[PDB]
Amino acid sequence: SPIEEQATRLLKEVPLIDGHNDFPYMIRGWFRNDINGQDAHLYDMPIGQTDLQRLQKGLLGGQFWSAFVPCPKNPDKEVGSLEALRQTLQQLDVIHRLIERHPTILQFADSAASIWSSFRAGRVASLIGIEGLHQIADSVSALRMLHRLGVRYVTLTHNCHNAFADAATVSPELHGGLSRKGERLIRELNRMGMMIDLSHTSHEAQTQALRLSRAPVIYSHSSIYSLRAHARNVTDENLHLLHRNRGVVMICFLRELLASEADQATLAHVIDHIIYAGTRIGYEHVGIGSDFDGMLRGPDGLHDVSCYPALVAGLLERGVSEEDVKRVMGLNVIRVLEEVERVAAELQGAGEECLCDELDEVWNEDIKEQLTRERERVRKL
Amino acid sequence: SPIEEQATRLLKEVPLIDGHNDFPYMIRGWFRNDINGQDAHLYDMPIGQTDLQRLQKGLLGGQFWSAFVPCPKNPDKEVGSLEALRQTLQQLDVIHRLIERHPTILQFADSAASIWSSFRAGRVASLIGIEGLHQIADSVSALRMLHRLGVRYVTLTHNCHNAFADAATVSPELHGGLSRKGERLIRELNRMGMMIDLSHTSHEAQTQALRLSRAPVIYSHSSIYSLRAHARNVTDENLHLLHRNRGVVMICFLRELLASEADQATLAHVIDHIIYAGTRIGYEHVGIGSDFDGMLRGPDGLHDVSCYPALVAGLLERGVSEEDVKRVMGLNVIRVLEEVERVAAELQGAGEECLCDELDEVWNEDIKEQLTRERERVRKL
Ligand SMILES: [Cl-]
Ligand SMILES: [Cl-]
Ligand SMILES: [Cl-]
Ligand SMILES: [Cl-]
Ligand SMILES: [Cl-]
Ligand SMILES: [Cl-]
Ligand SMILES: [Mn+2]
Ligand SMILES: [Mn+2]
Ligand SMILES: [Mn+2]
Ligand SMILES: [Mn+2]
Repeated sequence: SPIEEQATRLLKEVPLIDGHNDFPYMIRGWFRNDINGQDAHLYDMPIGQTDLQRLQKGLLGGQFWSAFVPCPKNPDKEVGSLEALRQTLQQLDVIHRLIERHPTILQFADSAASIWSSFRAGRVASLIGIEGLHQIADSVSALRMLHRLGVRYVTLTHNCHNAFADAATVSPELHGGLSRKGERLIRELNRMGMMIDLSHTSHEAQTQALRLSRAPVIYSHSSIYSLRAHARNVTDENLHLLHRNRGVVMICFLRELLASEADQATLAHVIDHIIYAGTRIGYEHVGIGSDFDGMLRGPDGLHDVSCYPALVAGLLERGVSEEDVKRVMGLNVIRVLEEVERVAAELQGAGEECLCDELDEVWNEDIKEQLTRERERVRKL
Repeated sequence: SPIEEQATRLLKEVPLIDGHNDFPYMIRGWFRNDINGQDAHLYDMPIGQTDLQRLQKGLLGGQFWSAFVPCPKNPDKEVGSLEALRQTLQQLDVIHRLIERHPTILQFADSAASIWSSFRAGRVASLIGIEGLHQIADSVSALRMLHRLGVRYVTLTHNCHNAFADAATVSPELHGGLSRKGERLIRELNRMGMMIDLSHTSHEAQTQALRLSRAPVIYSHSSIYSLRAHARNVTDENLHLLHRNRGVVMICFLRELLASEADQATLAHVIDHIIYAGTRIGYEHVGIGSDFDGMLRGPDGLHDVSCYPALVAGLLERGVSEEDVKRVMGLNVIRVLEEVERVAAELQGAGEECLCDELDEVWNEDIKEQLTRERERVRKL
């Protein structure tokens, strides 16, 4: 078919970069992060919507792999919060090991340049995002270390309120958008060069974040509220504020977010959502954010990671231009990452102060006096 | 003076690389890791044996900065262990910020090549080590992420027994050397390319580690048992096993480890310890491991980081050759790091299996059956 031949050409010319895939959590569920001698299964998985053979088959150019861990359920909130931090390091560890053990397929990327170099070499650009600020255990120091471990976006919440922002699905509201700590964290996220992800956050938290952020943000996996009213989808108000922000809405394949009856959801519905956003806020502010492996079953025609060529072909069939399809595929999210890094370099170049954690005093006045007395003795020498 | 002129030449030709300095913990004590607008104090500190002016003055070529946090004291052992992990990320964070905010003085290094490039550029090669396996919260995943954050040695214990090994200063013995987990961790440390540090560990733990390790190890800050009997010093038995291991003993300036009466300890005593080791196991297996800022007061003549030229001059005065002084200064620890990286590349190249954490099951049989049923449905399409 001419249209399928065109879709294949686009997928080789420009990387399709998906905003969110939970394959690392499936590895934790199935293998418990022990992938030694499991290549036969990693290439052909007995569960889930992602494996390394189907990943090649769908011609995906890049992927933000999710380092998600669940919201803490422990009655002791200090334990649960700290447990989430350790689990985050476990998920970052298995992602890095997955990439390093399969270097012909996957190549780690943390920038626009590293995405392109991976794509030129014929590998899936493998980026990392965490899904919720519960994962950092109220530590901005930990967050900067997660950035150093390769995390390039942070979803502000998952399905739980945290100290920084409100989640969409939980009620009643705690902060009513962002907290004062949340507002201050937006500045730090912009300064360090971390992409803000507004998926899973409340409508009011999106509005506040979209006005406050000095860099473009993303929705890593959210769809359109006007087509399907859901707390997880993006309102027309926030779509416009995303345009002013210069951000990108990466459209989700979650059936609940595409149709009132989940079993009615299709590839056509995903294309409707992409075209709605592209028509109203321009095709330079729309992306693809599957949420593959964050669901049991996908829409008809988008059952797994092998189905991306049907999405590219489907967009071309509806009359979206090649250049606009290339934008939706990956150029837009590359631009956002590039601009986030530019803003960070600008703010770091200007010598902006970093956000520090509130630490306990480890020395009393007796120890501090001993140290100052000792220093003075050394000055006498 | 001719000898001081010779010492200055050696310090410009070859980097003096110190094995252990706790300046990052002094920053946590004094500033609580908030160094914004504190450059005047960071260059001229009101406390401690390290600041950026005195660091330049002593002509130090490189430094393993300690990311130490105390042994957990919480009655709830799960909380205390997880707290230590978060505190470790705080200390790694402040070390990276200290380096990044002072790029004319400090440059991050994690390899032999990066040490030399830093030294050619006229900067202190800034490496990182953690002091105790209590810092990883029983997580090998976390340990691999610490390696990715720039940690290049791990002291197996501090002043507390952990799940892997026995500390020197604590009695009674728990494991009687290394545990079974400890033995297995030695293989993983060798595989990932992490230097094993045997300072603070028991004599029996040293003996077992020195026989088991496939890469050379270090003592980041330990002195000689035969000259001064202390649990923290290295016995003649372990000195010989260090020779077979190809490791390096980096001699400590702790007054308690140099003399029976601490107030009698001197620069001359440090030189006696270096010459003892150099005479008996060769000058290619001896280094300098101050432990500056791990003590209130240092020996007479080694009061702070500005005093390294007196140590180099003192060694030359005693009849140690230029080439052997250059070895003790830094070439030896560079060799150990280089060999640790070579062994890791060899084992990783051969496809050796990594040590994985014991994780809980997150899915029950009902969820796993749903996933396999779903996968089969996709295979039918
Ligand atoms: Cl290009
Ligand atoms: Cl699921
Ligand atoms: Cl704290
Ligand atoms: Cl060289
Ligand atoms: Cl102290
Ligand atoms: Cl666990
Ligand atoms: Mn997810
Ligand atoms: Mn999600
Ligand atoms: Mn120390
Ligand atoms: Mn110590």
